[PDB]
Amino acid sequence: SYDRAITVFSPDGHLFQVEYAQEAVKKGLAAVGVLGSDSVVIAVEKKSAVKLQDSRTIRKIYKVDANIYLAFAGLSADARVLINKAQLECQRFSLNYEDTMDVDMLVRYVAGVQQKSTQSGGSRPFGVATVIGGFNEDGKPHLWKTDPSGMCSAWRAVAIGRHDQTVIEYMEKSYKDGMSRDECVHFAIKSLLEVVESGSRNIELLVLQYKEARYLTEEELQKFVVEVEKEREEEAAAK
Amino acid sequence: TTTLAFRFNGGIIVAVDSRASTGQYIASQTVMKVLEINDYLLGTLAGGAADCQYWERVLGMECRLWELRNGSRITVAAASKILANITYAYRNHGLSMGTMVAGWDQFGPSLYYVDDKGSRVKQDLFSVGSGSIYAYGVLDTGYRKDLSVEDACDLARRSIFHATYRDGASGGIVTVYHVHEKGWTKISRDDQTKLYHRYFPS
Amino acid sequence: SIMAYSGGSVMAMAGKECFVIISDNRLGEQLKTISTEVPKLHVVNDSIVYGLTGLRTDQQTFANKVQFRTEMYKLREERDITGKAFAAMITSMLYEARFGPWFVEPVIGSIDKSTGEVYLCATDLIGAPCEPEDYVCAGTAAESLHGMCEALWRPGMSPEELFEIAAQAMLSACDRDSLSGYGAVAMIVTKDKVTTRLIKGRKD
Amino acid sequence: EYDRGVNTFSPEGRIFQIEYAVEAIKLGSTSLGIRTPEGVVLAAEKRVPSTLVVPSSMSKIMEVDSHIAAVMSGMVADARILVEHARVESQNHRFTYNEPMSVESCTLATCDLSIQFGLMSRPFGVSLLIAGVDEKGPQLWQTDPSGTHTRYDAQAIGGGAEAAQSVFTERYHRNMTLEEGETLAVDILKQVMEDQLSPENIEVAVVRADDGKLHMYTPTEIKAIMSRM
Amino acid sequence: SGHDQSTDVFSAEGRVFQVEYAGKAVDNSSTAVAACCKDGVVVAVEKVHTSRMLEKGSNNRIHAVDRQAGICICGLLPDGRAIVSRARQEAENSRDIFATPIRGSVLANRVGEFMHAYTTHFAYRPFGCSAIIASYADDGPQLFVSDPSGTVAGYYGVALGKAKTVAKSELEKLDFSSLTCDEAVGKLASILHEVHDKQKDKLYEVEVAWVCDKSDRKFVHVPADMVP
Amino acid sequence: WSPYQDNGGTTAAIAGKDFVILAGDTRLNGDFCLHSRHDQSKIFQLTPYTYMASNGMQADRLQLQQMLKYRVKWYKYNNGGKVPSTKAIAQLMSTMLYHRRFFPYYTFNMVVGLDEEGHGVCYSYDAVGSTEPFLYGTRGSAASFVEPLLDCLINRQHMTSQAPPEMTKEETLAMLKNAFTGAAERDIYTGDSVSFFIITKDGVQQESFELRKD
Amino acid sequence: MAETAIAFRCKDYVMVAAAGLNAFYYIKITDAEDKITQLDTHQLVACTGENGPRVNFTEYIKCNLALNRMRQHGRHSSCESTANFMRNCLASAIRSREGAYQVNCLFAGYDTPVSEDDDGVVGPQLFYMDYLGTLQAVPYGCHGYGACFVTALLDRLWRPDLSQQEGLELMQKCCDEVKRRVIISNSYFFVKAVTKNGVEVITAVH
Amino acid sequence: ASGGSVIAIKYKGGVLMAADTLLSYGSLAKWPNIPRIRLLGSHSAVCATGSYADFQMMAKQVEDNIERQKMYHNVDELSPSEVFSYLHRSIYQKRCDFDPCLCQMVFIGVRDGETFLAGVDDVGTRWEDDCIATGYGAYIALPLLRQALEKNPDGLSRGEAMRILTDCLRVLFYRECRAINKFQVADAASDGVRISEPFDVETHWEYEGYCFEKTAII
Amino acid sequence: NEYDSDITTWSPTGRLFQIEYANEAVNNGSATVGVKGKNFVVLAALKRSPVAELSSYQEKVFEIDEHVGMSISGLVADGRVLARYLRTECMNYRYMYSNGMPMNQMADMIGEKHQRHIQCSGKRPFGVGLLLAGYDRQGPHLYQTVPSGDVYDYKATAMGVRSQASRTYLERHFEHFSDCTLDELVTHALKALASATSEGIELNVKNTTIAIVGKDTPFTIFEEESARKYLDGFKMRP
Ligand SMILES: O=C(Nc1ccc(F)c(-c2ccn3c(N4CCOCC4)cnc3n2)c1)N1CCCC1
Repeated sequence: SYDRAITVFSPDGHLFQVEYAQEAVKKGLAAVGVLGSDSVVIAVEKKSAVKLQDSRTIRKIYKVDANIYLAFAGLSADARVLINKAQLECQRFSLNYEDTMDVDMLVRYVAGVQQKSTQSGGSRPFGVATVIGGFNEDGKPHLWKTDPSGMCSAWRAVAIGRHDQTVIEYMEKSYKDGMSRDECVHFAIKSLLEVVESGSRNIELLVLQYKEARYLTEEELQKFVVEVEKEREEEAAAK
Repeated sequence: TTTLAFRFNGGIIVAVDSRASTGQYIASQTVMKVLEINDYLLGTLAGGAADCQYWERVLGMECRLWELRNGSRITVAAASKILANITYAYRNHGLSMGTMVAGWDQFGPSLYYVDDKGSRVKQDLFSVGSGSIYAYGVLDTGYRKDLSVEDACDLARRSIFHATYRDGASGGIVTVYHVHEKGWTKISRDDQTKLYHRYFPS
Repeated sequence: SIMAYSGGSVMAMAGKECFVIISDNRLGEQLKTISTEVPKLHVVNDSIVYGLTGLRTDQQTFANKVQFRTEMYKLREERDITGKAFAAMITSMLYEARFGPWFVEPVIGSIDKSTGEVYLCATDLIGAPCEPEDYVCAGTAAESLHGMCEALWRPGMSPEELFEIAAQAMLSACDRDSLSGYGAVAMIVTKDKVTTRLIKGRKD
Repeated sequence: EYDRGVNTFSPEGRIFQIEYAVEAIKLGSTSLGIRTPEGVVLAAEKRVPSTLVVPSSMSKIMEVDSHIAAVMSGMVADARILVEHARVESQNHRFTYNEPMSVESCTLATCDLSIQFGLMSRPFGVSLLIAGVDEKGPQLWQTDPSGTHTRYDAQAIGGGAEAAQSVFTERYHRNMTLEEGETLAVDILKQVMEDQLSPENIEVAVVRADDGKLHMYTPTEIKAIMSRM
Repeated sequence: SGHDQSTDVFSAEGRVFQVEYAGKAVDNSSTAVAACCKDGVVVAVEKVHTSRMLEKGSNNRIHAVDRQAGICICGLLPDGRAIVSRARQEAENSRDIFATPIRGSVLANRVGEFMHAYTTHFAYRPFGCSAIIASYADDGPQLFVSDPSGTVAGYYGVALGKAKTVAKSELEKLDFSSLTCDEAVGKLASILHEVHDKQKDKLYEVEVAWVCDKSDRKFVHVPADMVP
Repeated sequence: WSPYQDNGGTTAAIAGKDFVILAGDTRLNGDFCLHSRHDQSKIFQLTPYTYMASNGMQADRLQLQQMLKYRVKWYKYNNGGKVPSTKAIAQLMSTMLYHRRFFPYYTFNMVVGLDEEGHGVCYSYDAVGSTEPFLYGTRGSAASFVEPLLDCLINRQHMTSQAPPEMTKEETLAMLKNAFTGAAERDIYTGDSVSFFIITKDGVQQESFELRKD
Repeated sequence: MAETAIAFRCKDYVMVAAAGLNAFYYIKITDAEDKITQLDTHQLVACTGENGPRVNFTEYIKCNLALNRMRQHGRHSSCESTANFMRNCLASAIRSREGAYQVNCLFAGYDTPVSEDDDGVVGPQLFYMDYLGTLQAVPYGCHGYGACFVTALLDRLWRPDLSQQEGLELMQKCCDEVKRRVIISNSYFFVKAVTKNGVEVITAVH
Repeated sequence: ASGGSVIAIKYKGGVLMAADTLLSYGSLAKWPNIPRIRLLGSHSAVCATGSYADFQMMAKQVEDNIERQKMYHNVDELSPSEVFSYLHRSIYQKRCDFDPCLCQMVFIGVRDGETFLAGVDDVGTRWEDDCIATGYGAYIALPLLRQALEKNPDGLSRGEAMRILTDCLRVLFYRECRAINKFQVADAASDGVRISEPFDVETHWEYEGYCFEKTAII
Repeated sequence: NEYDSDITTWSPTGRLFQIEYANEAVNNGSATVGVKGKNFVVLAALKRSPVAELSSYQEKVFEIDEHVGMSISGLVADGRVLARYLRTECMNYRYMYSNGMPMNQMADMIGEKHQRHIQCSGKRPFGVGLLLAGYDRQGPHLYQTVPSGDVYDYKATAMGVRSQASRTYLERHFEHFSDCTLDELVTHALKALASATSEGIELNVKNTTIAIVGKDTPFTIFEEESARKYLDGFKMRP
């Protein structure tokens, strides 16, 4: 088979093919993760309500296993392949060890797969950053980010995709450790609103609690977005 | 071989004899038949001493690699599965190995029997080996959940003793362990002829 | 015998511009009867009906494999497969497994929609086609069916006549077989129409 | 570019991809080792991208076995592959020889994976300091992207490796106490690392000669080191 | 620029520049000389020693392929040794499979086919040596030269290397119908001593081998007494 | 045609506090005849401190010996000159025997040597590597004679008498000379000579000793 | 064969019983091992063989079903679909190096409408499956030594229209008839039922 | 096609090996003119009891290995010990492949003083000794050869070693069924191995107890 | 230069540049020296000299079998790859023949193995030089292997940085090495090696390995206590 070296070091020590996979992720739609006391919230931006896209609800936050959900940023196609890989690995893990696989275990697996793509001859990297939330069987909440290099870190709150660094610099100013299900959701939307269009319709967000994954209805959501956009008017008046 | 484990309110007792016998000739009277997989997990070896020793040592390696990778001790469920997956892979390679994985994980004490055919049974009480048929008679009659640790070791030790007295393939030293939240402790190591003169003084 | 395990017999029969294919309804494991409502006939298209005898697993696996091949054909070729091609295809599939065969003995009835000429093909488990003018049969009651079908069958029979002698054959042959019965489903294929009939038989 | 193949020498006799994987390490976070007779100290700037990162998660020091710890510098994702291999080899050694793998043998096994690139497109952009305790005593080894392994008494890899070698030349002697080694390890990281040194900002580990066991220092325990300096 | 980077590519003129360039490696190499007589065949090669401190028999350019056959390598010695190793593999297939000493003409064509293989494919480069195959199997005394291209030719006499031109002038003075292997050892060595640059390559010896009636049709180095 | 042949002979070891005496008879018997009286293949040095004794089939003993010699050589290279402990070689022997459990070496091995603390030790094996450290051991045709005698004279478990002091190197050697003399008399496949190896911290001191030649 | 599994299907539930017995030669390891594995919310399989194959098979089905839900954005597959998936898995195995899975299944399920557009089977489904991969829809069916006893008893007493209560009574008669007549001690039966509402564990009957 | 017995004995300054010149095909004595002893390079000879075909293949494999190594690399020829080591490993590899070399070789050699004599079985059993035999040589000849070595413990002369070989061949002729009275003796001394022109041994058949009248059943 | 990128590209002047470049790896490696006498071969290698009170160790000398060992210069990774190969091949040989691989045969094996790497596109030349030193029936052998696949049977030689100074010293004395004792050989090996040292640094146990092989002496590497017998009482005088 074709095993030419695609990901290779350049004079300055850079892996250009991984830097470019990260350029693909910066272009990708913003996703956001917020860890609370008893909740993980993952909020993603959608490309925006085109009249033609099927009214039937498609979720941009993918379910890897009962416990584990992931948003991604970058190439939709590549991400689908990682998620199908993750989905298989969680089930390969339940087969080989009765236990459900912990979030941190899966994240390392997904990050390993992303690393292999930066060192496999014949393949470009996955052009995908990932935000993986969930609860271990014990009850502890986990929020992780995986970048195309295959390096993964756990966060208290995180952003991927367009203006990730603007959202993270914004988040670390305002983020508080112990947060209620409602405060997390509030914070996640407030954080996404830093970069996403003023619109409420683009944001779609999932609230993980131990054994309870629920997506906010666009009715439930527009209450929070009104409450947040009136608070972003309060912060515009202050400055 | 005789080898029994049981769950009770104080945790898990594991008790074993010490004899390796090729049916007729006693190879050894000093075989350690409880492998100490990690600090919180015990295997028992019955059947093919090689097969059990080898595959419990592999299990111990997978359990340690698990602890390095995931930075948390493996569960008994997962450890018993790892071994049940091996014995199932080798199910028609004529392995001879009846095993019990007993431990204390996040989810309290767990005891599993694991066969050479990939069986993996989770119950509160087992005995395994040629002398099980003997151990079970004593063990089932004296077994309650509410036993003290003292009385649970007594029951176990007597149950192994009664197998060593009657099974030709079973004998030597009656070793007893206790698995509790803090790990396992080797309770006692008593020769089964000394136990005869303890239990039947006349 | 692995072939006699599941039980069931199938028979097909050529008339004038028509054929009758008829299976019993029993599914067994040796002598224990699991179901009395398991006909062994499969409809490829208007013009072709086949039965599978033999080990029920392989009837079901082989029937699936055939349903894959006949649906793929229909898409690629943009036409219904013909009896001859269908039978050739089936010998190819059975002989693909010469060393490790499917325990099935297919009975294929077909009719050319234009010409009205009937094609029967029984096959052994490794694909050897048997393509007679009169009738074919397979399964546990096959020795007893050959006797009935030899006796009752004439050349140029109308569909209705043909049905009667095929039903009487299948039932009489199944009454002398432990492993086949609980009546029969027959299928009378003509150019014009396809009749299907559940036939009252013993409960034995 | 792709004009030069991966397996190509330069006119001065260096394989290019290796010479460029080494330039990738000088970008990476500073790590260092101090072999003392009392034990061996690994320390590591964490270089957390944000305050929001759970600093425990992006661990620069990794347990290879009870008695061997690796600290990485350069591409972290790559190091995880190398340390995964060290762990498998360490445990295969225990399995096969019923004894802890020697630190050198564990370094050699980690460097066995680093030669096989053409299977792997490129070298690992990681340098590893592997510190442990075996019969030979406490030992500190460095792996390179080349597959070379070099025993050191003290070594720093990553960003301020060059500035830290200068401090070792001046300060390191062979009869250090583990306590002085820890003090030195952190004294260097303070001078070298870009951010202001905190108990959470750096990772410290020691394998002590006496028990032969690895201890990862908690932030509490690293504050105790900063307190005596 | 791209016409000559690999041996898988013909130029517009219809030639394979990488094979021409491999040939340049032989023409810049130490001079080898050989003679096919009635008695047998003789190979003499000049070995240019880089250092005064080499052992006698270091960088032997002449290797027994079989009892009856030997390859002298003019060119890159290491490349040459890959051919010798193959020539051997062929010589031992002839004995293993067909129970016969490989014929010279066969061995030569087998060496040429091998060297040619490496001129056809982008992944490989042509060999940097001309093999001189001397044999005395059942087809009589045979001298062949496989060049980097894989082109085999039989010779009465043959010079390769940087003194190819001048060494050939001296081989043309010999009568090949008349001369014996015992004369040739003398004249071939004498030729190599004559054509050698004394100021450029100070340290050198003349490795001679033969396979003749004298040596029992066995391919051996000639003793040191005959060599001058 | 069986790939297996039992070439007879007995090995025995006895550990003391500072040494092991390892012994193995020298007769190599074939099918109904005897091939050699001077076969030394039974005992094989792996390291200065560690020896393997090996019974059953000679050809497999000879392979296994070389397979271990090369695993031990690799260990020296990978572990910077350091020779593996007796304990390491004992686990290696368990592991190597088990890796062949689907066409096993017909070879009843002991690994014998000094441990970490200088104390002698004998690992006896089955066909497929089950072992334990013990202070004596016997494998081979006369193992069933010698093992009960060693149990009796070392462990003394059915004796009311006070246990004799310790058993020196010369007493331990004498006990084995006696045990082999008995085995040679009664086992038809043990005989000719016994090679004794007396492994100590200092070095291996080896002496032959004659048995019934018949 | 030692471990008898019984199932029957009525208007608005499938009832499944399976013997608790796990055995080693002649030694009851336990009288209370649950052979009835829930595959989905409305799907379960009384699987009877040795523990090794029974678990490795059922877990493989359960994990592939769960994987197929993860990839199909939480779409619950029909019972025909998983019955066929299971039989293809059993049938594949009888021509594999591994050998057959020596497990006999009664695969019970309740098909609910999975959307507004679902035109498919509503209600309870029961599938007899041999170890070989023989799949057959049945109103009731049994594996084990007790199979033929209970199959006859059900032929006699089973109606398609029994209450959940008349079903408990009937399942008790079936279990009782295995205990009365089979020499292998099947002293405890796990009984489960699949309704519109999902799997419920029946404790009354054992 | 099967070789019969081979017998070999060390003497002062070499090794004699002897073998009938007969390949049998079961009971049938097919070929009585087969040179069963083969020279291996300059120092060593080998002879096999059992499949001639397996011997022919092994002897070929070995003799190539020896000549190749010597001719390719300017190294000293393999010693007897080393050639025998190669033969042993080769035969054992074949029994590990369940494709055995179904013959018992006897192997002699002499490099300098160093005098090598050894046997190797189908299964890779190997043994050096002062006398080796394979086939019925092991059961018949060995006892006698061993007795001749026990009686002359200093070592046999060539004459004494030849006298005892000849007496063993005589008995093999009487008692091995698949034998002929035509032998060859390899003699490995310093110079190298010579193989004798084939010879017969005088045979006594005229004991008074072998007469028709005594041996009669009735 | 459009011809220096791939191993498979001949220049128009008939040079293989990727081989000439792999040779530069050897010439920038740390100096090792080999001298052979009647019965012995002595490898002497410069290690890296401790900076202040701070030591480095890097395995540059390798035992390969009882009767052979190596001193490498250049890419130490590639030295390890050859070390493993030669060890594996020497074991195989000794397994088969119960005797050490003859040195002429081993020299041919490394040559061959180097050559496999100088012709295929996928592979690259070894960036390491070896000094094989061995003892067999034919006596002591000292080979210098080189990336090009050439193998030089040497009376004495040096390899690595400033080794032209070592080879100059050896050229004055090498004719007298067959007459020398083991202790005179080692003096010569060290005196040669010490010509290769930079500016003012002297040989001593902490910055010099010595390895010996010969008649009845298996290949031994002397470091620290063992080397001091030759190196404590060694000074270099003009
Ligand atoms: O006993 C087992 N289980 C189990 C599973 C696999 C086994 F290989 C063996 C077994 C096998 C040979 N055993 C011996 N042998 C007998 C024959 O005489 C020599 C010595 C001695 N002990 C033995 N135990 C036991 N169980 C009893 C009920 C629960 C499971």
